[PDB]
Amino acid sequence: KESLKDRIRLWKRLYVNAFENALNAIPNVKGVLLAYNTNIDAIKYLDKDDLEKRVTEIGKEKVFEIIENPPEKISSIEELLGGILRSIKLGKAMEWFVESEEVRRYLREWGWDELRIGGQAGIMANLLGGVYRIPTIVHVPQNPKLQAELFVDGPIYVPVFEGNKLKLVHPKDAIAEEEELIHYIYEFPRGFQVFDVQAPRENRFIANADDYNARVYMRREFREGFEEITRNVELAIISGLQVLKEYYPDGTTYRDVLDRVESHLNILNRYNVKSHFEFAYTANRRVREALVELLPKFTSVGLNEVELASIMEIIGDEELAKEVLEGHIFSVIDAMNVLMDETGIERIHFHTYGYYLALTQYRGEEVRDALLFASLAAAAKAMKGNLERIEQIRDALSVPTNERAIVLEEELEKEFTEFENGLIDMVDRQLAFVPTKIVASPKSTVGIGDTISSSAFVSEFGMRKR
Ligand SMILES: Nc1ncnc2c1ncn2[C@@H]1O[C@H](COP(=O)(O)O)[C@@H](O)[C@H]1O
Ligand SMILES: OC[C@H]1O[C@H](O)[C@H](O)[C@@H](O)[C@@H]1O
Repeated sequence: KESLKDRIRLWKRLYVNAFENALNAIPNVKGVLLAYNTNIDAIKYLDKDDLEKRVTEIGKEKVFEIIENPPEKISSIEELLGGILRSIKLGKAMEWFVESEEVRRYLREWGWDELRIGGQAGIMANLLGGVYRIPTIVHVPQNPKLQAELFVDGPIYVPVFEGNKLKLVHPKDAIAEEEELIHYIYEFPRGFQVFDVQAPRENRFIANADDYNARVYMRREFREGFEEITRNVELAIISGLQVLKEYYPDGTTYRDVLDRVESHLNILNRYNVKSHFEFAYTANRRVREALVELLPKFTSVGLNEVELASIMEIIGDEELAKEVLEGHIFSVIDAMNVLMDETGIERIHFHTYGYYLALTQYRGEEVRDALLFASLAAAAKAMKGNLERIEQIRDALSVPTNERAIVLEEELEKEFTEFENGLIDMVDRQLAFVPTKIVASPKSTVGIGDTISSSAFVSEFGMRKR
């Protein structure tokens, strides 16, 4: 007989092993490409007193109206503060684009407490190159001194044309007189309260003041030299495409970018580079559909509940979509299988609060251990806010494993086989499952997702190398 306390012990043991497995496998990974979104994250830790004053100055009325009538993008200070309060009320990760110049000035005056690398590729770069020491090539749309220096020391590189020769240099050695792409990040803890609104869960509002990543502008090197860049890596992780709109007022379309991305995938595939897509929520239906059609060209995809559900919705499975959005684990599993049926993709990594899943056409415990590694990395990132040394991830071993997910696994054993803890066989697929490590009082919430997907993908690959 295997009880709950025994199960708690068993996961502690598998967590410890996995961390060791990952450590030994990571040095095998010979290069990762990361694209396309890199920016600056300007982090403010909200203050009740300060926030209230600001709302009050601009007009509390208008601000409170905006909480109920949320715009699509920020065009005034009211809509900014409305967006922030809304984010607090709903305890929700939100991000709105800042079109207004006057607001950008307001954002910069209001300032920040901490400056960190930003964007999905950027955050992943610091982690993979700086913490894991995997040689990393990263797309950086604009590289002024302030941008470049947020990169930690290590094998992090940007491609640069010198003659016909393409060189790989550290970002601090490719500084140009270009734009600061600032994302303003407003973190709040569980129970944060402003006026009569209290936060149910810890989250952040992001006021996105970044005109380049908005349209996915690519550097010369990536447009003209993608092939030479590709010869340098074994892995690629692609993100940032969720921003794309079907139409722009300037007559351009999403197709301009996706045709380009598809060429990249064709090149990646010609070199047998394994690629992972972060399929962030894509508001534009037509674009979401186009992204789904690209999925067969990727090796792997990462997603959460609303992402999985939004995908189910466009292939015409609304019953399943609603159930995924309701958090029903067996519905999540069916959605992953449907997605794999639709696309033939090798790997789907799903993450939510308390547990991860990975569905794969291939087999092995490496899939599970990578989920476990990533779970620790996520926990460590939440504790420390920003990661710097792989040994800091060892600290996450003492964060308790989510007890609800441990119990949930009993349900998985009854429904599916389970040949090993957290490991399920299907006829031509394997399903890995992991109870995660939820940090009660996190230092920051930005970048946790990035840490999850990239950590599982790269450590899995490393561990699977024969
Ligand atoms: N306090 C926390 N501790 C550990 N993991 C977290 C915490 N908050 C969020 N996460 C993880 O980070 C993910 C956020 O990913 P996403 O919502 O896809 O950007 C969640 O799905 C969780 O798995
Ligand atoms: O993953 C966190 C990142 O997600 C999004 O790209 C945000 O716009 C960016 O500010 C943040 O750096």
